[PDB]
Amino acid sequence: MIYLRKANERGHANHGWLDSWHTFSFANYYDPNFMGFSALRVINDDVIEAGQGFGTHPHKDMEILTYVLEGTVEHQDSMGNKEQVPAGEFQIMSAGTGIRHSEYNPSSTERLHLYQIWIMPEENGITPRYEQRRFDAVQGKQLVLSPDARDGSLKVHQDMELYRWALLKDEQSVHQIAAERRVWIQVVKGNVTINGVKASTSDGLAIWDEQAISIHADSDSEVLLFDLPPVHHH
Repeated sequence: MIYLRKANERGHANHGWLDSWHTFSFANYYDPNFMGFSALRVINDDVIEAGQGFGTHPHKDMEILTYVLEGTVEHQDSMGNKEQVPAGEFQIMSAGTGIRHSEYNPSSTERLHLYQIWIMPEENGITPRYEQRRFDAVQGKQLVLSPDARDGSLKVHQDMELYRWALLKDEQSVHQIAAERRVWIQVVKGNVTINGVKASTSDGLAIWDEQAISIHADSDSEVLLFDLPPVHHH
């Protein structure tokens, strides 16, 4: 089973200050097939105007991950947590029992482009936490999130692993995967072929009932590989 979630068929809302593409049903947007893939519930491709952002709002039981692609984002939460995340970096927050936060573009002249990812925690009512990490760039398979925070990855309260995979043109690799585990691949940029399916910038791929993920880069690319726990008519 392999399904392509085309970039142009994503939900879309443009409020001027924010332009967002939704991979899965979000708020008032509903997609009968893409309701949420395993523990992966939200993937919003957001572009925010200089000086704008999301005012303070509450969250409960949910792991919120942010990946900045361009510009800078300023985080503030119902705590003392203040932080600026530049392009290329990640940040993660566990809403746990409850929490409020805001995110805005501190630049007074440059836009902000980021991915807002929501992961359902396998454990509910945990304690609120905020972490940020600066990984050292390097063309390879880098671990970003892990249940145990192994190999320099950030901890995530869910039986899932997230990799940032940078591939040069004509490069190729493989990722095992056992049991009834599922995989979501989001192409941040570039053109790749995965298990016989071509995908380009902003495309997503749902895969399951497979034991190996074969990836070939048709051009320099970068993908996020979500290795999700076992569990729509694609």
